[PDB]
This record gives sequence, structure tokens and C-alpha cells, in this order.
Amino acid sequence: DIQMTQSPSSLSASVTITCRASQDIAAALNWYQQKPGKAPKLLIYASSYLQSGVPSRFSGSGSGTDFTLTIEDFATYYCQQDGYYPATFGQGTK
Amino acid sequence: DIQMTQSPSSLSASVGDRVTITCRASQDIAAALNWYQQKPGKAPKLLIYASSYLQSGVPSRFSGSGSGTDFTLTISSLQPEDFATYYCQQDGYYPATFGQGTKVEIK
Amino acid sequence: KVFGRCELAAAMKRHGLDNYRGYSLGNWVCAAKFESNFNTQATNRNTDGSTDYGILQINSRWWCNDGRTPGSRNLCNIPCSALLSSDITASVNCAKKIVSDGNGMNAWVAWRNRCKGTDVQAWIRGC
Repeated sequence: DIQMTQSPSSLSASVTITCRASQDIAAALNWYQQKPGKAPKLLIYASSYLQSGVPSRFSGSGSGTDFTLTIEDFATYYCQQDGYYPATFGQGTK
Repeated sequence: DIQMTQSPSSLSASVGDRVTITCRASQDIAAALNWYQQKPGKAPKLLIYASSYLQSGVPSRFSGSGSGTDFTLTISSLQPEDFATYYCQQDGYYPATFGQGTKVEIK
Repeated sequence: KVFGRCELAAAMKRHGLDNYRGYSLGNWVCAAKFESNFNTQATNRNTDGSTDYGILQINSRWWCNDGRTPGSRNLCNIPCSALLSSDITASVNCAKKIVSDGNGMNAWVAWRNRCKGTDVQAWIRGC
């Protein structure tokens, strides 16, 4: 399995998240936002393609193995690679 | 998009009980339906791929079936380690979409 | 074997399916997902007596020979139990024979109904 390591694991912050793949996944990396007891919602597809309805303050970047998400929005954020079987998530950042 | 409807929303049963969770897609998605397990404090992890393919290390008490619109995940002998929220996800049409999840608790 | 999305696209592009007969690469990946779930060993027996084999669900009455299928034409001159490999060579090669023109992907009903005319490039996005 391709292990997705996010850092940091937790963040306190008042009104930049990293994800690292163990293997080169090119740009096949997606970002998800989950609020508590809610389903994950897809924010960004293929590194930087924002989904319709997601505000511009959310941007995404990176290729190969090192990726970034850039910041109501207190939630857990997950990266997920869906280019290689099995699709995998990182452990999240809170 | 495709709207996934999952049920029930939560459940609680005893060790050894048979439990079943249903997922209904808003249109026909063939077998392009996965099940994720999210244990507390953890990421979602792929449990079943494409309606019925068990992922490695997943115990054979889990299974899944369905093709088209209606899908099921069955845990044939509920165990305390299954304490988790389970999500279905259709991955046949962009964008991939999740069900609302089912929290499973064990007396 | 079960392929990942980008793993299958890359394999298929090396095998020359990218733009083959004016069919862009996303078309073939889309068709494989619905037909086989990217599973090189998927087999589905039809009520018509034929069986479909492999990552591209190639038929035992027309294209391959499984030995249990009456009226077997085997136009790809290959036994069906060869289309179940982890290498997709035999499956791509038979797909190239099947799609002889710009209507050839209509050989897959799933491609016809699900993928035709949609944004198939979506399937290779990020690869």
C-alpha cells in the first residue's frame, strides 16, 4: 500500500498542511475535509483542481511525493491518493 | 453527481450478532462502489473494493454484495474492534461521492 | 491483479491505445473500470452461453476461445484463459482487433452507455 503521511497531526489556529507519499504518485492526490460525525467531502482533485462550490482560499499544490493544502474550516483534512490500487488516505490533520 | 444514501445512521448490537448496512445510489453505478472503515482517531481505510472484493487483512466476517443501485455490507459476527463508522463511496463517476456513514457500536 | 487508475492508463498508453482510432486514452480506462473494475481476472458468464474475460471483458463466442462456448469464432486467435494475465498485452492486442474504426468502442456496452460523450479525460487526470 502507498502510505500517505500527513504533517502535522494536529494544529491549533485562529481565524499549510503537508501530505507525503511513500511512493511517487505523480499528481494523483486528492484533499478531503471532514467535520465531526459527517462524511468526508472532496475539496481538491488531482493536486490542484478545486471542486465546484469550494472557495478560492483553498488551494492545492505539488507533484511526485510531496503535496500541500493551503488555508468554519476547523475540521480534519485528509489527503487521498486514487492513482494506485488500493486507494489510501493519510492519517489526517486536526 | 451521484447521491449515495446509506442506512442505518447508527447501530448497536452484541458480540457475534449479524449486522447489515445498506447503500443506495441515485442511479446505476454497476459495481463501482467501495466500503470504507473509519475507526476512531483514524483515517478511512478501504475494506471492500468494487462491491465485493475484500482487501487483504480484512477478516472474512465482512462481505459485500450488489450491482446497480443497491448495495450491502454485512458483518456476519460483530466484534468489538468493528467499532467504527462505515462509509460507502461510488467511484465510477466524477466526482467520487460518499454515503453519510453508519456508526457501529458493540454492547 | 487489480490495477490502479494511473497504473492502467500508463500501461495502456505504452500499448498504444492513446488515440487508437481517434479514441483518447480516458475512454479505454473508463471502459475497463465499469467492465472489470480494473481486475485482470474478472470473468462473467452470460445467459447467452458466452463468457467475458479479463480487464476488457473479451467474449468467448466472438473473440477468444474458452472451449465451453458453442459457435466459437475466436477472431483474436487466443484462448480466453490467456486474457487473465497481470500483463494486459493479450487484452490490448485483442481490443485493437475488435475496434477497427471510429465506432469500434461501441463493442463495449458499458462504454457506450456510461463513458461515450462524457469527460473521459477525467480518468487520467493527475497521472
